Amino acid sequence: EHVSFHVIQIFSFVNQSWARGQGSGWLDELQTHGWDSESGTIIFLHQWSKGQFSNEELSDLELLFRFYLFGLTREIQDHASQDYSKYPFEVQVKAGCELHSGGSPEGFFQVAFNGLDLLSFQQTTWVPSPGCGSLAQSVCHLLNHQYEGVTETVYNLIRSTCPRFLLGLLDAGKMYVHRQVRPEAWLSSGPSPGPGRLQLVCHVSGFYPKPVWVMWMRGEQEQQGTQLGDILPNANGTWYLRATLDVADGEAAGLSCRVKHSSLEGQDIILYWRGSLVP
Amino acid sequence: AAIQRTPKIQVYSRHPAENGKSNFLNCYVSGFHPSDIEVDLLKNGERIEKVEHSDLSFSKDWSFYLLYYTEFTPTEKDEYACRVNHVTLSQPKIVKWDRDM
Ligand SMILES: CCCCCCCCCCCCC/C=C/[C@H](O)[C@@H](CO[C@@H]1O[C@H](CO)[C@@H](O[C@@H]2O[C@H](CO)[C@H](O)[C@H](O[C@]3(C(=O)O)C[C@H](O)[C@@H](NC(C)=O)[C@H]([C@H](O)[C@@H](O)CO)O3)[C@H]2O)[C@H](O)[C@H]1O)NC(=O)CCCCCCCCCCCCCCCCC
Ligand SMILES: CCCCCCCCCCCCCCCCC(=O)OC[C@@H](O)CO
Ligand SMILES: *[C@@H]1O[C@H](CO)[C@@H](O)[C@H](O)[C@H]1NC(C)=O
Ligand SMILES: O=S(=O)([O-])CC[NH2+]C1CCCCC1
Ligand SMILES: [Cl-]
Ligand SMILES: [Cl-]
Repeated sequence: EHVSFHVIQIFSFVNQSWARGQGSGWLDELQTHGWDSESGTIIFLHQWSKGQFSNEELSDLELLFRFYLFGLTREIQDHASQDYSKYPFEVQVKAGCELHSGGSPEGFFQVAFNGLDLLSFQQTTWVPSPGCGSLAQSVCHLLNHQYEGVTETVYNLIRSTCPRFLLGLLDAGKMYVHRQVRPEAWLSSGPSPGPGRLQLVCHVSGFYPKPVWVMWMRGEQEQQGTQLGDILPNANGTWYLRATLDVADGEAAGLSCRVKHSSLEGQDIILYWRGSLVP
Repeated sequence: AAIQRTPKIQVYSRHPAENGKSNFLNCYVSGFHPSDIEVDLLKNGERIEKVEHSDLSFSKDWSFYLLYYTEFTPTEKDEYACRVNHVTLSQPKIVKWDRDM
């Protein structure tokens, strides 16, 4: 019952002149917003992506994002052109908010330097990451002293603007966020894990929401030997999942893949292994 | 300090590989860092030109992931692969798409 909304930013500082930035907005795992870096604008990936915010409010958000990009790049490049051997380097920012069951908002703002935790914004104070100290401590000191309104703006964004915008987004996109897409399931014979051995593969593709149960079983006995893969993304917000099992040939008859998913409405998906048994 | 993470490359079709029916080939490149990566979808060896891909994103450990996908009609004669190059790879890694999977 928990939902989040995130804005992620990825900055690559290549030299004291070049630096490229990317940004996107994400409701849970569905991307809802992109960022056009040439125009410096929000890209609304869905009809409901404006989330019951006015065009004035959103153009002002774009204004603030543009100014924040400008100043962030300016100050970082100012510090780095004095350590040019440090180029290239990457900065990642994950801001946003999580709506907890009962309606409790927890905002968060986290920054990584070169894929390592640099610092976070806990409650109302910048906190450096334990480890990666000197640079963290420095940046955290600068943020907690020189950069005035930056801190208050961050707090109000992740604690007030973010949850309001999030609930507006869920209200506007109620038909897409709560959709149910029935998966397609098929069977295959993977690579022989040995002579006599036999690799049964069960594919389940095209399902939303992401939670899914896939299991090889004989009757009710779930085979403890099933190897479940990762849930991988398809385009257009559906998911794919492979579950395999290697058995002895001749003992493969009677095995069956079983798939449970909310979209099924109870009637689970069952696919028996046929092999060369069906004329 | 800096962390370098090698990309995980997974190739899978959106629908059962029915020779003659259109389909989508997905290459999911995940868990890599830094962000600069070069991903190509290859049909029989040459690079496919009509390739879409998601906006860059990153997991909670800050490692990046990307979904490259293309419409394609698989045939018996055709072999499809995903070629990834990254600073963590001495030379580009090529993962063939297992039709039989
Ligand atoms: C919207 C805005 C709000 C947010 C903004 C806030 C964040 C912005 C940025 C925050 C960073 C602040 C923390 C800084 C920490 C450290 O200060 C400073 C380094 O510390 C020491 O510094 C010294 C220099 O001073 C270094 O020694 C230099 O090493 C070099 C090797 O390449 C050379 O050897 C050089 O030698 C010479 C030479 O050979 O000629 C001698 C000359 O004298 C020198 N000439 C000088 C010095 O003037 C010349 C120079 O390079 C050029 O001038 C020539 O072109 O070079 C020698 O000087 C020394 O290593 C180094 O340890 N860290 C950094 O750099 C890290 C990079 C900065 C940003 C990285 C992290 C990103 C910020 C964090 C996220 C951003 C904010 C988070 C939240 C977002 C908003 C809420
Ligand atoms: C930056 C911290 C904000 C946290 C609270 C956000 C409140 C939600 C309202 C935002 C509306 C649109 C969301 C995505 C905006 C576009 C974007 O992805 O921009 C990234 C850019 O900046 C990096 O180049
Ligand atoms: C700075 O980085 C950009 C991005 O590749 C490049 O075009 C430019 O030439 C670089 N400067 C150098 C290599 O001196
Ligand atoms: O509806 S949803 O399934 O949550 C959307 C998933 N988008 C994926 C496609 C791009 C690659 C990673 C995320
Ligand atoms: Cl820029
Ligand atoms: Cl078959």
